[PDB]
Parts: sequence; structure tokens; C-alpha cells
Amino acid sequence: KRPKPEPPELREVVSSISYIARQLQEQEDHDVLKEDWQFVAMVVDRLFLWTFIIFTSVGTLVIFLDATYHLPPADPFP
Amino acid sequence: MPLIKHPEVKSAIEGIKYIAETMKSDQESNNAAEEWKYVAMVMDHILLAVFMLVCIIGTLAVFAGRLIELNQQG
Amino acid sequence: IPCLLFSFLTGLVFYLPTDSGEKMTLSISVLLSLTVFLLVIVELIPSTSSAVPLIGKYMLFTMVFVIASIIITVIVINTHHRSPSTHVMPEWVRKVFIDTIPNIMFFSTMPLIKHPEVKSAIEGIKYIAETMKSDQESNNAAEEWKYVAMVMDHILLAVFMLVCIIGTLAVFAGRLIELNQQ
Amino acid sequence: PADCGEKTSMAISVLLAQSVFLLLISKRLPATSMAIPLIGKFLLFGMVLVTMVVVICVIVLNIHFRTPSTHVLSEPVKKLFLETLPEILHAQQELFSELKPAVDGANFIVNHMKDQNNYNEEKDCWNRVARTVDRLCLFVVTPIMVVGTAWIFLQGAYNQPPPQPFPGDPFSYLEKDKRFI
Amino acid sequence: QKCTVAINVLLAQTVFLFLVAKKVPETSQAVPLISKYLTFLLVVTILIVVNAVVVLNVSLRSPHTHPAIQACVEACNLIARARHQQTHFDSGNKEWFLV
Amino acid sequence: FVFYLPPDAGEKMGLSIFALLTLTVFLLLLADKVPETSLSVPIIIKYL
Ligand SMILES: *[C@@H]1O[C@H](CO)[C@@H](O[C@@H]2O[C@H](CO)[C@@H](O[C@@H]3O[C@H](CO[C@H]4O[C@H](CO)[C@@H](O)[C@H](O[C@H]5O[C@H](CO)[C@@H](O)[C@H](O)[C@@H]5O)[C@@H]4O)[C@@H](O)[C@H](O[C@H]4O[C@H](CO)[C@@H](O)[C@H](O)[C@@H]4O)[C@@H]3O)[C@H](O)[C@H]2NC(C)=O)[C@H](O)[C@H]1NC(C)=O
Ligand SMILES: *[C@@H]1O[C@H](CO)[C@@H](O[C@@H]2O[C@H](CO)[C@@H](O[C@@H]3O[C@H](CO[C@H]4O[C@H](CO)[C@@H](O)[C@H](O)[C@@H]4O)[C@@H](O)[C@H](O)[C@@H]3O)[C@H](O)[C@H]2NC(C)=O)[C@H](O)[C@H]1NC(C)=O
Repeated sequence: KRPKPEPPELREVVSSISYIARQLQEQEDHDVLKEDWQFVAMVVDRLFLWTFIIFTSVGTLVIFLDATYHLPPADPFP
Repeated sequence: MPLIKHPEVKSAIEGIKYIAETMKSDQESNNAAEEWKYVAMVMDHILLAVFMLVCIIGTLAVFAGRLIELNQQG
Repeated sequence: IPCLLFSFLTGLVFYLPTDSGEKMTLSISVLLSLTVFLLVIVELIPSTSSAVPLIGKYMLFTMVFVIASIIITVIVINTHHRSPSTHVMPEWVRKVFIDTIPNIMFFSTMPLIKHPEVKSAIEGIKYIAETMKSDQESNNAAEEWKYVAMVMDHILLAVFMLVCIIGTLAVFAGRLIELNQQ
Repeated sequence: PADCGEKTSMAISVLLAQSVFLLLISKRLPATSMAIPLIGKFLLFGMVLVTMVVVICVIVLNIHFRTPSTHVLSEPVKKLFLETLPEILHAQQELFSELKPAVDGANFIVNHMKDQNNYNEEKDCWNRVARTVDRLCLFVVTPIMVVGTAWIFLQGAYNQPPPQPFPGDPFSYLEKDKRFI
Repeated sequence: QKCTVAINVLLAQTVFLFLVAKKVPETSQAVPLISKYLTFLLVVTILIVVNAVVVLNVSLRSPHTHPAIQACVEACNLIARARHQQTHFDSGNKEWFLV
Repeated sequence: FVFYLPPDAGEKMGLSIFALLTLTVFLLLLADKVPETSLSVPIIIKYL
């Protein structure tokens, strides 16, 4: 589950503050794209965890059952 | 890829201008840093394919020279 | 000779800063090299239990030396990430590691427009200033612990090099002087 | 620590050293099945313990690096791992026409700072929970390892030959106890 | 990852010590050429690790060890002063990095 | 469990490759014990 629900003196001051606001908005947008990529990375990681568990269990079970069910013959001369 | 003009007020104005200029310089540096990062990314994307191709080709060149002979003899 | 080189490498981790993120790599890899060299030694040295060989004493000394280096490095690294949010600096640590020792070294102790939006901006500027004031205070508190870790690193670099030399001599010097005095 | 201390590398390196010691031991004994060697018992126990510690370190790093944008910090979980267990273990519009961009921008900066503060505080809370779990695992795992090591080695430390060569025979078969006719 | 690379190279060289340990003659009139060369390579790797530690120490040396308007202007001055301090800190760190 | 490790911890490659290195050490362990014939592959080598 993703948490995210989706005068000459003062003119320079106003323009500067506008620049800081624009810079922080750009940083926020870059952050949003970064969490999108990171969330897809996490989702792919969980999918790979589950299929790795499945492959591990299946292969280990097949090999272990092949080893376990190899018994000596009851008759020396079949 | 109308003004007080006290030294504190003027210092505050200069400080805001300084924040803006410092952030401008930081962005300008980050742009060229990202350019170098992109170049390194492109070389990585090329050399992944080059190295996978070499991994296939060298193994085949080492072993096929005798395996194809062993296939021909029989 | 390889045991001597590993013993020399053992004390090198105390000059490596903790901010490199490589202290544990260095120490653990020295231990791994020593463990792999144990194969060489079990191959090359007789397996007799009548007495401990002198060379075997040197081996055990070097092994214990590396393990002690790893333990002490864990202590230093734990000290270096102590923060005001989690730990309070004891007075004895400040008395010893800041003033008593570093004084010997050469570093640093280290009109009315009231409106719902305008008033919000005023209070927000004040809040930002207070926030970064608190951040500066916490940063200084962390730098204190960092300085403590740096001082311990210096002292224990000196101690480990000294003990490396002394333990190289203490295992070997007796028989060597006996041989030379023939 | 979970930020400068590479925990899983250290743990898997301990596992590697244990494997090298198994390599050393494997050449020196016959591959019989009457019993497991005592050193073999200790090595198997230690390798299982190191595997469990690696799993614990992975879980603790999963706890440490959680963020608000990825996980929700539940109040019962936070209260359990931050309060209980830490204790247990231990005119006037021409002017406004030009100042409105400034006021709007400044409010945006303040909101951005507040959001970053909340984000970092939640990161710190997750770090504290990870540290609490680590301290609990320290107080659990280490006594188990000490007890298991002592139990394994006290079998061999107290293993002695019997005082008589033959159970059921009280004769010592020594020169001094020679049996005349 | 300087120290990782250097020390892992040293680990590989120790594996090589084990490989040659089973092949060199065991007399003591002279040191074999291969043994001399492996010892030299070991010592070179040790010196590389020493220099890596020294260079990282030098590079990571932080410089610390080598009405309401009158309140608003104070807060803004404090903010600007803190940012200037941070910029000076960054400049010092860069200087140590270049050294 | 490498897939449960966060990417931000920066310890995935280390864990996985050192697991591979330990596997190679156990291959070295097994090299002294296995039969050297080529008519089939032992099941333990298949597992390894
Ligand atoms: C080191 O290694 C050596 C062996 O290499 C160990 O020596 C052995 O010690 C044990 C215990 O002391 C001995 O067992 C006893 O044997 C005697 C003698 O009986 C034997 O000889 C008889 C003829 O002289 C023969 O008839 C016996 O056969 C009968 O009995 C056996 C055993 O019950 C049975 O299997 C047969 O079918 C027969 O019925 C036998 O060959 C015997 O008197 C002892 O009896 C004790 O135990 C029984 C219970 O098992 C009990 O009921 C009795 O009251 C009594 O307490 C016992 O069986 C063994 O013979 C020795 N082996 C030899 C001599 O080579 C030595 O102990 C080791 N040292 C260590 C480990 O410290
Ligand atoms: C262990 O190895 C042994 C060999 O080293 C295995 O022994 C072989 O077992 C098979 C199957 O039991 C035998 O083959 C059988 O032989 C009988 C007898 O053949 C003779 O009589 C018939 C009569 O019509 C005649 O036609 C033949 O020519 C012979 O004269 C057949 O009746 C069966 O159909 C079958 O062929 C082998 O003979 C036997 N070899 C030896 C040398 O004893 C043994 O099975 C192995 N044990 C295992 C695998 O557990």
C-alpha cells in the first residue's frame, strides 16, 4: 500500500522570494518522480522476493525428494 | 543533458539576495555535474551490451573451435 | 612476514575516518585475510601438541590483535553516531577526551497590514529561524561526539602500533638474542 | 549503527570465516556417521546463529530505512517500540499587487520547511525503533550463544577416559597392583 | 571504495599465497624468485592501503578540526548568517578535497 | 533475504556476492571428496 493518496529595494526581495518558491517547487516535482521510480523498485523487489522463494522451494524440494526416495533394493538380484 | 534604511533592514534584504544567489550558483554547478553523470550513464549503457557480447563471443571462440571438430569427426 | 604485515595492517583502521564508511570493511577484510592464511599455516607447520611453537604464539597474538581491533573499532563507530536525540554526553567524557588529551594535540575542542496570510508569513519566517537555530544546536552536539571519536582514534592508533612492535619483539627477541649470543 | 556500520557485510564475513574453518576441519577426520564432532557441532550451531543474525540485521535495516512515503508508522507499534521496550530492556492594493507573490512564495517556503521537518522526524522515529529492536536482539541472541557454546564445550572439557580399562572390572591392570598367585 | 578495493586485492593475494604454498620447495639456502615477488606484491598492496587511508584522512578533514518588522529582520539576518556559515564550511571541505 | 534489504542501505551486492564466495569455498571443500568419473553428475553437485 502506497501512503501517498495523490520601490527598487523591495522589488529585488520579491523576485528573490519568487525564485526560492520556484526552486522548491521544482525540487518537489523531482522528488515526486524519484519516489515513483523508488516505489516501482520496491514493487519489483517484492515480486522478485516471492518468485525467488517459489523457485528455491520447488528446486530444493525436487532435489531433496530425489535424494530421499533413493533406497537400496530389497532383492540383491532383481 | 517610505523605507526605514536601518542597517538591519538593509542586511536582511542583502541576505535574501544572498540566499537567491547561492541557490543559483548551486543549481548551475549541479547542471554540469548532471552533464558528467549523463556521459557516464551513456558509456555504461554502451559497455553493458559490449561486455555481454564479449562474454558470449569469447566463450564460443574458445570452445567451438574444438566442439565443431568433435561434431565433424563423428 | 605475512603475519607481520597483517599485524601492521591491524592498526591502520584507527587513522581511517568514520565518515569514509570503510572502517569495518578494512578491519573485517584483514580478519578474512588472516583466516585464509590459516590454511597456509595449517599446511606448512607441524601438527604437534607437545608444545606451542613460538611462531604459533605469534599467530595467536596477531589473531587476538585483529579481533581486538574489530571490537574497539565497533566501539569507536558507535561513539561517532551518538546524537543528542539518543544520548546525553557524560561529564567525564567531556573532562577527559575534550580537554585533558586534545590540549596535547593540535585541533579544535569542538501601516497595519495584519491579515491571515501576512501574519502567517511573519510567524513562518520566525518559525524557520527557530528551526535552523535548533538544527545548529543539534549539529554542534553531534560534532562533540565526533571529536571524541577522533581523539580515541588517535590514541588507539598510537597504542596499536606500539603494541604491534612490542608483541613482535616479545615473541621473537629471546631466541634471536640467544642465537646471536652463541 | 545502521548508517555508518555495514552490519550485513560483517555478519556474512563471519559466515565466510566459519566456512573456511569447516574447510580446515573437513580434511582431518573420517566421514563417519556414528556422531557429529564437537567442533563440528559448534560450527553448525555458530553458522545457524550467524544466519539468524543476518536475517535480524536485514529486518533491522528494513525498519531503519522506512520513510513516510513508503510506510505508515502505526501508533501501537510506535508506542510499543519507543515507550515500553526501551524501558523494559533498561489604496493598499497597488502595494498588495506586488507583495502578493512575495507573501504566497513565503508561505510556500514555510509549508515546505514544515513538511521536511515532519518527514525527518518520522525518519528519526523509525531509526529509534530500529535501535530498540537491535538492543532487544542483543539481549536475546548473545546469552543464547554463550549458553550454547558453554554447553557444547563442557562435554569435551569433562570428557575423560574411565578410571578402569574395562567397565565392570575393578582391576587397574597396573604394575603396582600386580596379582600374585 | 578505495579501501574496499585495496584490501580485497590483498585478500586475493593471500589466496594466491595459499595456492603457491603447495608448490614451492621447502629448503632454506635461498628465497625462491616467486616467493620474493609475492612478498613484494604484498608489500606494494600494503603501501597502497596505507596511502588510501592517509588520503581519505586528508580529504575528509572537516574545517572544524583542520514592532514585528524588527523581529523579522533579526530572524532573516540569522537565517542569512547561518547559510553563509554553511557556504564557508562547504568551501573549506572542497579545499581539503582538492589537497 | 537480499530482496528484503532496502536499496538505501547499500548492502545488497555485498551480501549476495559473499554468499556466492561462501558457496565457492564449499565447492573447494567438496572437490577433495567427489568421484572424478564422467558417466553422470552427483546429486550433491547438482544441488551445489
Ligand atoms: C576398550 O576396548 C575393549 C575391546 O576392544 C573393551 O573390552 C571389552 O570390555 C567389555 C566390558 O568389560 C567386555 O564385556 C564383558 O565380557 C565378559 C566376558 O564374557 C566374554 O567372554 C566369555 C568367555 O570367557 C563369553 O562367554 C562371553 O560371551 C557371552 O557374553 C556376551 C556379552 O554378554 C554375549 O554377547 C555372548 O552372546 C555370550 O552370552 C563374552 O564373549 C562378560 O563377563 C562381561 O559381562 C558383563 O556385562 C553383562 C551385560 O552385558 C553383565 O550381565 C555381566 O554381569 C557383566 O557386568 C561383559 O560382557 C568385553 O568382552 C571386552 N572385550 C574384549 C575382551 O575384547 C574395553 O572395555 C574398552 N575400554 C574402555 C572403553 O575403557
Ligand atoms: C549386483 O550386481 C550383479 C552383477 O554383478 C547383479 O546380478 C545380475 O542380476 C541380473 C538380474 O537379476 C541377472 O540377469 C538375470 O539372469 C537370469 C539367468 O540367466 C541365465 O538363465 C537364462 C534362462 O533362460 C538364460 O537365458 C541366460 O542366458 C542365463 O544362462 C535371467 O533368467 C534373468 O532374466 C536375468 O537376465 C544377472 O545374471 C546377474 N549377474 C550375475 C553375474 O549374477 C545384481 O542384480 C546386482 N544387484 C543389484 C543391482 O541390486
